Amino acid sequence: MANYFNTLNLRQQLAQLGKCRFMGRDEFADGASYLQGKKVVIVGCGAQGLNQGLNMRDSGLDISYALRKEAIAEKRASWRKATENGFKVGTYEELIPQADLVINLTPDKQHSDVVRTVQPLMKDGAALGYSHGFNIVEVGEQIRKDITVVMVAPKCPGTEVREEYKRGFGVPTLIAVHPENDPKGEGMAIAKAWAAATGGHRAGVLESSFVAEVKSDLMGEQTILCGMLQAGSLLCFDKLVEEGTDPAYAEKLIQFGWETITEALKQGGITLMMDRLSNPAKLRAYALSEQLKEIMAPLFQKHMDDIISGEFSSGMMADWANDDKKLLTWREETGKTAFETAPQYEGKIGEQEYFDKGVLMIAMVKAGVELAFETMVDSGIIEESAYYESLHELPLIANTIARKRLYEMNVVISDTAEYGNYLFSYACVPLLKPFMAELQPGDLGKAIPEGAVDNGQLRDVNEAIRSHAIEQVGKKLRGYMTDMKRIAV
Amino acid sequence: MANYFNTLNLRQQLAQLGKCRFMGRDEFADGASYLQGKKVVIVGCGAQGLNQGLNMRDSGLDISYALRKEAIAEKRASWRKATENGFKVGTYEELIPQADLVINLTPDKQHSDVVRTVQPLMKDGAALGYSHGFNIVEVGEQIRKDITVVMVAPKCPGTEVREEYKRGFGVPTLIAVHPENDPKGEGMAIAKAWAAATGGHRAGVLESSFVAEVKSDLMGEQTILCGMLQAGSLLCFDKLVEEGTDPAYAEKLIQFGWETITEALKQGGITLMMDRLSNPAKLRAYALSEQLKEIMAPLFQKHMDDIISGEFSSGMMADWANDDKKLLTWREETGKTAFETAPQYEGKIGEQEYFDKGVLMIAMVKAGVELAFETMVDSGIIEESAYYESLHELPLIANTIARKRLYEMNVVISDTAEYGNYLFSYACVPLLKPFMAELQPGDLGKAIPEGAVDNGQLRDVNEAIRSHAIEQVGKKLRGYMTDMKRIAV
Amino acid sequence: MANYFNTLNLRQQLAQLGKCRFMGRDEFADGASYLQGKKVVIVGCGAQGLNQGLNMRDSGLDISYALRKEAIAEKRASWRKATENGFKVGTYEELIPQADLVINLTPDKQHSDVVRTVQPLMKDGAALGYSHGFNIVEVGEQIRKDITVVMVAPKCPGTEVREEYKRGFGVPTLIAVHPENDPKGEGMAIAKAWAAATGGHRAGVLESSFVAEVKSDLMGEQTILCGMLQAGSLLCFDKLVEEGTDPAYAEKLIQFGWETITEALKQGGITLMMDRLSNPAKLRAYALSEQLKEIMAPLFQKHMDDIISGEFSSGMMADWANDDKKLLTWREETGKTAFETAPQYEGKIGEQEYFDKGVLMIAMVKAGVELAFETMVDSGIIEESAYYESLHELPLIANTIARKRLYEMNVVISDTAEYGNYLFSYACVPLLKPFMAELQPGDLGKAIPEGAVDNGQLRDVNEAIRSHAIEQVGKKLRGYMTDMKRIAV
Amino acid sequence: MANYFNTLNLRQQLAQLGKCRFMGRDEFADGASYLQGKKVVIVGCGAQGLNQGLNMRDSGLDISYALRKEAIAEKRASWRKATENGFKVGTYEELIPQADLVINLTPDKQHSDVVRTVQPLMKDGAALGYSHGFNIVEVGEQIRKDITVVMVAPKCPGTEVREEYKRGFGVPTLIAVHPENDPKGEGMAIAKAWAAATGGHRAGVLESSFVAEVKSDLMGEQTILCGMLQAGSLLCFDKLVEEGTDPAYAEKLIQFGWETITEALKQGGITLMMDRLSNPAKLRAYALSEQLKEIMAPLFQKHMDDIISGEFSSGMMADWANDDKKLLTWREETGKTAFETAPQYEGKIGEQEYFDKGVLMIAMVKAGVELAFETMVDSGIIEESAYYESLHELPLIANTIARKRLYEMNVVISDTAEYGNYLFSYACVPLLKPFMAELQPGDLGKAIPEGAVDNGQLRDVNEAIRSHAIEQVGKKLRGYMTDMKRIAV
Ligand SMILES: NC(=O)C1=CN([C@@H]2O[C@H](COP(=O)(O)OP(=O)(O)OC[C@H]3O[C@@H](n4cnc5c(N)ncnc54)[C@H](OP(=O)(O)O)[C@@H]3O)[C@@H](O)[C@H]2O)C=CC1
Ligand SMILES: [Mg+2]
Ligand SMILES: [Mg+2]
Ligand SMILES: [Mg+2]
Ligand SMILES: [Mg+2]
Ligand SMILES: [Mg+2]
Ligand SMILES: [Mg+2]
Ligand SMILES: [Mg+2]
Ligand SMILES: [Mg+2]
Repeated sequence: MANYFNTLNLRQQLAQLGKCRFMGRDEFADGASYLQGKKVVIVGCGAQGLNQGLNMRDSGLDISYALRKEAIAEKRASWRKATENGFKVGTYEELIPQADLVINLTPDKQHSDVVRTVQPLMKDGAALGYSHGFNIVEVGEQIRKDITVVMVAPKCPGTEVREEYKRGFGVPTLIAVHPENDPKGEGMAIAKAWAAATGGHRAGVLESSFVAEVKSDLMGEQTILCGMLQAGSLLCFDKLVEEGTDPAYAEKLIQFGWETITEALKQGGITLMMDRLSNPAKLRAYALSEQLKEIMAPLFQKHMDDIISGEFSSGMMADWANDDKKLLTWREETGKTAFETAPQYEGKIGEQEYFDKGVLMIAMVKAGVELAFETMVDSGIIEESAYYESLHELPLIANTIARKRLYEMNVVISDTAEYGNYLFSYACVPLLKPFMAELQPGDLGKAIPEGAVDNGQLRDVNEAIRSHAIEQVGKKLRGYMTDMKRIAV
Repeated sequence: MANYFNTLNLRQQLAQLGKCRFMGRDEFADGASYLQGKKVVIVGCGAQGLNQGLNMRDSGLDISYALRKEAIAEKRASWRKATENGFKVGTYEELIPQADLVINLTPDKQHSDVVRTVQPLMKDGAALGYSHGFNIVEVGEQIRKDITVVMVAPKCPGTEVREEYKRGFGVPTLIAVHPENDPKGEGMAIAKAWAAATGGHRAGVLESSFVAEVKSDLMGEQTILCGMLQAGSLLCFDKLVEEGTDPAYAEKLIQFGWETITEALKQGGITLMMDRLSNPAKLRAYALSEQLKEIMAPLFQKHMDDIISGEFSSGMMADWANDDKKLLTWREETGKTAFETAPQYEGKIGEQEYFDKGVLMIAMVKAGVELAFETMVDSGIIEESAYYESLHELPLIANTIARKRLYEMNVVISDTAEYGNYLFSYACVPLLKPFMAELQPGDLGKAIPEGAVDNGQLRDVNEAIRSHAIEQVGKKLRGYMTDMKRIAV
Repeated sequence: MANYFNTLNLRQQLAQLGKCRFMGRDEFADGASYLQGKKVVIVGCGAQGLNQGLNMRDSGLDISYALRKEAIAEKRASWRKATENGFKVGTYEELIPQADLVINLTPDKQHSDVVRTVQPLMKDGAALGYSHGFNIVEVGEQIRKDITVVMVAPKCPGTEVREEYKRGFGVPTLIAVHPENDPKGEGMAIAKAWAAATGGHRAGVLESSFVAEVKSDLMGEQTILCGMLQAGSLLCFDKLVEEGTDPAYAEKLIQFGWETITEALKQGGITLMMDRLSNPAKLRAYALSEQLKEIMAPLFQKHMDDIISGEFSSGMMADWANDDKKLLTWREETGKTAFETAPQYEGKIGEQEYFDKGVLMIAMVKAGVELAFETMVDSGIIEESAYYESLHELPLIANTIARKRLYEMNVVISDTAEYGNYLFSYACVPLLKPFMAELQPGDLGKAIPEGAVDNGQLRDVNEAIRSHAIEQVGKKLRGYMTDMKRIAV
Repeated sequence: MANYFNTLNLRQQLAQLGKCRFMGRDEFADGASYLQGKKVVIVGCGAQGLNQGLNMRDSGLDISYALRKEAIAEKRASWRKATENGFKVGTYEELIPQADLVINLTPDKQHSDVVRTVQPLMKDGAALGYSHGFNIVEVGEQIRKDITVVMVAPKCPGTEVREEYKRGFGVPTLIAVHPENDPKGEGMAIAKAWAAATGGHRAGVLESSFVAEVKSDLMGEQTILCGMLQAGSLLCFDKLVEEGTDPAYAEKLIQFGWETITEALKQGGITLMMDRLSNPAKLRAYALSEQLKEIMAPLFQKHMDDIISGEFSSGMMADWANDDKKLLTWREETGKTAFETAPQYEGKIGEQEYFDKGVLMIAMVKAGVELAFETMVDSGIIEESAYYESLHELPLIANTIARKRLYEMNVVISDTAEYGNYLFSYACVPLLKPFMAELQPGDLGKAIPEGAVDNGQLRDVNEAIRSHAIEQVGKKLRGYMTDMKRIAV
């Protein structure tokens, strides 16, 4: 079971790495029709499985859920959810053999066990679907030649997928067809119909590839999404305490800061997030970010490089086979950090206060997101892909920390993201120690007084921020999506 | 002699009004060589005359000054300056008859008397140069058919055209050829060489026309440049005083405020000027500006329309023929004004304070500048011309007020600009009275406190500011010009 | 009843002349809804009236036809067509008083008589609709203040309007709202709904103005569409005969040539039409076109100028009031020309033969269409407008000539177009006499031998053709429309 | 010494492969001044060496030639040429030790022996220049760390770089700095001054890299430039003969056909080359080209992949070490070929006849050029590089065949290009056998008659031709270069 990406030569790798194309609304004229009157069987009934299923049934598709025998006998939540929503439910043996499309909506770490049990039961020329590409790409799962393999990957959790669909809208979605498995050349038609049936074509669909989705997803989560938020949380909390800030106040500042500042990010990219600062604070935030980018570039590059080479996934899967020893160890250490155990301040912290007292947090967001984006683009990944696996997802991850700290983040995300996070975090914390030691008053925990700044410098900083390539694609893609949302009224 | 613009039909008017083309560097490969070995004679040795002459001689041209006999006999400053700097000086009869190029650098109000005295002395196929097109366009001066008529109009005062040249640089420059007077088709060759001899091709040269230059200049100066600064100065000082501001402090606020805020405008357009405010102050300046634009639009449109139709210049020239009765009456009334007679505070007003306490002033600049620009573009004038006759020139006019108040502005500018100012200002002041009566705290004379603002609103305001056509063309032009500067130095 | 365009000042004229905006498909989300449950009454039941009505009824609107009392009593075709299609039919008195939208679909020359009879019967706040703007713009018809005046103008004859609608598609359409008559500000909503109900939003809708539609329509028909085709037909037929070509063969060459060559024009603009020639023939066609453009420019300019000034329509309406004396005289002379009376060749003329024997015809098409376009754009009209009133309409007019010669063209088109045609034709024929006298072998009636040409010249000619502004907007607009058609499948 | 490209990971490879930036004129403001007062020593006085040296001395640089002692003693042409032209000439020991810049202008196959002999003589911090990057990239030559390593690669033969310079012009030029050897960060300064001293900045200079230059050069030469011309020459001559064409006439058709059709390619890209055909012939060349591309794509991709992986150059260098056994065997077999031994017709073949009777040849140029370009761009090479190593260079290679057939091409080009050619050609010939067997009349050796073609099809073919990425970038680059020429002359 060799890593699939590694069986490809440079030209072949680039061809897939660079696959990303925001699709025309027109391209989905046939809607879900191609799948009408065919048997669609979802494996598992979890977050994505139930919610994609609800949407697809509403779109006219025949959906049923294949569960393990013991899931049915034990009345697992999956079986209860499926049956209470009036779906047909059965065993692999009763449902897989007739299925035209088998949709694998189980946790990624489990995909080998699932695919290997399900394939032999699938009829000739049936299609196998994934919502994430790790199994095909990193594991190198071999799919029987006559089977068509496709991906439809919503960029939101299942509940949002269902909710947006109900209100006549939907969620941005990525699609792909695995070229080793498109024997009848119907991959795209199946994927487009599946995507349309979940409502994706209402919000924007990107034609991509298993390889691009996987490589960019891993880079984003390891560096900016989880790695940086964890490293940043520990560094900043420790620094605040070390400089005399009340621990409970420091813990709340950090717990809710990322969420507050990334909400400006969600609304208008790095540009708006920086704009919420006073002018002198913006200039300082910009400079801190530049120093951060310079210090962290080799680390971000190492991560992209290991992701590309297969060294990342190979190393992690060795931990999987050794009972997640390293994961569990790092998770335990994480749960013992001062920030994770700190008491939480009780009084109010005003919205602007998170910005003004979090100059360094803003700079860490900017530096990490730009570095992740640049390093991906430098590795053959297209801007749009890099954007969706970095800046786009940041606010949601910030939300989890707000809910229940690093603990909540690390249980909400996949084992792959968690492991990825620790690998980065435990390198990045030591790395930034000298840097943290030289912070200046105003950098963290105290507002930098608004006031006069040099006209030229202000102009140059504003221009440097908004002209960053991630701000340009961001402004464009958010523009598309806003337009789509408006149309759906 | 009839207004020249009015002898043209719509198509012909449009062809002229819309002439404006930023010229390529390579169009000046010949430099000043077309004028080498030729006799260039400048009439009147004043601000433009001496300084353009200095540059042209340094560029290898043969430059002499033709003065009136009494100017020589009385040793006027013009005669002093020319002979001091080692130029040949003579009477019209001595120098004009052999002139290949006669450059008229006397005040615009005097052009008819100058042109009608110099024409009969000019040899066959000579050329007549202007640096402003009022005499040709509005007066309708008729120029002997064998004479070629061209314009080279630096966009900066004489002292600056000299010092930039000495620095190996130059000043943005407009050129034009009057199509009724180009019998050899050599107008453009003459104009380009004259412009290059002054150093304009080192900065940027625009191919324009007598008509576009005049109509846009008149509109910029009477609305945004002088009218709005005069109307705004009076309105704001009176309102500061009315609401309890110490008069001497109010007068300093207004006297130096325009210069301080437009320094930002100079460096980075309306964008940078607004960026200097706190976020809540910015949102409020933007709103005030929109209200202002709505209220002033009919007045601005009236001024453009009267400029287009010739009603403005005919009305003004009737005043010329009536011993400037209206001009002088308006000038006197301006001198008895509260702002013009107020004591001046000698104490300190910090740079940021002019922005923070001048929210309404900033809104007036934005509104006036945008409105003038829009109204011009709606009248067949190209963006670049509209930009150069409004936003570009505003910082210099603000500097005059900083020096010696409205008195200084009205004596520094031409009688045409001054009359235009009053005509506008005396209508705009009463027009805005209800508006001033409804100002809220923070609008003028007191800072609006920095703080939180809605994310979306801030994003949208920032986008609306920088996406304005005057901001887009301004960012482009300042770009070209900044690039050229780096080459030259 | 003063010409409306002439009551406007330059800025006001340009604002309307330049109104042209291909609209977003999204802008028509409400479809015909705004008119649902309102009373729509069409006046007349002719070509546009019946076919727009059929479409609008199918779209859910309440359509009825108001006829003159005697049209009903005499059982005119209008009454028969309306009733056989099951429409409600009545007198002005019975239908107008309750109408929410009265749609004037009578011949333009008749509009004063119609509007003046219908207005007094229209309730307060009702809307009056036109499909052509001549009445409002040139005649200056005054519409009661409370009435909303809008235009919806399909760019195809009624039958095509109905036919394209039936097959789920439609026809490119122009809309406008007369600013003197939009008291409730509902003009655009009414016009958009009317346009959508006829199917226009399926093919492309342009937001324009009465003034732009009228001025560009008149220029197109007078010069390239009818004027040039008539002048060209007479010049070429006479030249062929004069040089020995069999008259019957010459008459067929000319009768069917325009149609054949403009079919390439319809498919791919001037670019494709020229591409159908051999290389040497293309180079010659290009050169002839350049000479033509130079000879004809003053004439095309005169026509645009008279159209703009109101001199065209004023002069024509003086003929109207003098019983169309000049029209009838020119029409009679036209019917006596050699081409109009020539016998028609019986044998076959191959498709390529029309191209190869019609080098001069191709050059006349190119020169006339480019000149009409350039002259319109020079007069404040937007490219898209100029395109739709010139190149776009050429093939249809070529078709009429093919059917039944100049006679057919001049009876198919409005009296306004016919008069316009003669005014141009009778100037253009004499004008081109010297030019026709110097034609070379191959220019007309004989193929120019295919073969070698200079590489550079060929490149330059190809580039000069396809880079013409009319070829750029053409390629773009045909691209939009093709896309729209594809979507409608 | 290991292949340098292979020591890099994907990200690092991509950074190099994708380096290509057309440089601004202003980047060369300093001209050659960075090298003034320095000692420049060229090793080997051959085609590039003498001619670059002539330009550099004229540009004010201090140029001397370092020859082997035996070259001086034996009075080789190199020694003759240098002393004839008045240059200092010495041994390595005399000139190298004080050299600031040692420019290696010996044949690429000899670079290892040259570099390893010259390095030990070079003083500390000296610079080593190449004009092709094979030694650094593929051989992996290791250069003393204190030595700066740069490349200046004119895109034209030496005689042309000399004569363009004399004309005040120059030749498009690639520059690069090897990142493993830039200890003072002065590489770019050295490279830019050397390029300017040769006159490259007068035409156009691209900032590229050793890696991009090598990989693209190798790919262009073995597929389109030499391989395709050799495979095409043999295939076409044999098919002409097989089908009854007189052999001597067939050999002239092929010998001079490539040069004649690529003259059009030189002047205006594939666009102009296709335009020279009749419409029906054009449609057929286009179709043949598409079929060819489909058939050859795996072969082209194989060549790129082997070039990327190092398999090509390692395979070739094993042949170098085996006394060029494969090269010589392929060379000999090429000489016994029917085309190479055919008699030559002395009679006339008209220019247009090479196009008309060479439809297949034109299709082969189109297909090969596009395929090579596409395959390179798919491999991380930028369009501009891909353009300059294929289409740009094709006319010159065609000229060699016109002179003395495949014999002349294979002796004029390097051993690397020749070996690359054979490796490709001997696979492509048998590959295309079934294709040649199914040719239709008109495909080769006889004109396809001009005539009518479907309008839409012609439009679409013309669009597909000119919209190809190689045509778009080609039109842009030839534009820049044409503009620069006009300035210089
Ligand atoms: N034709 C075209 O290609 C296009 C035309 N248009 C516009 O559409 C409008 C209608 O044109 P079209 O359909 O050709 O018109 P028609 O010639 O087909 O109109 C026929 C109808 O108009 C009625 N009519 C004529 N004169 C009067 C009058 N004096 N009073 C009352 N009714 C009268 C006739 O009444 P009755 O039945 O009693 O005889 C008849 O019912 C025009 O403004 C035209 O410019 C717009 C786009 C394309
Ligand atoms: Mg992700
Ligand atoms: Mg993920
Ligand atoms: Mg001015
Ligand atoms: Mg002025
Ligand atoms: Mg028309
Ligand atoms: Mg018409
Ligand atoms: Mg090459
Ligand atoms: Mg080479």
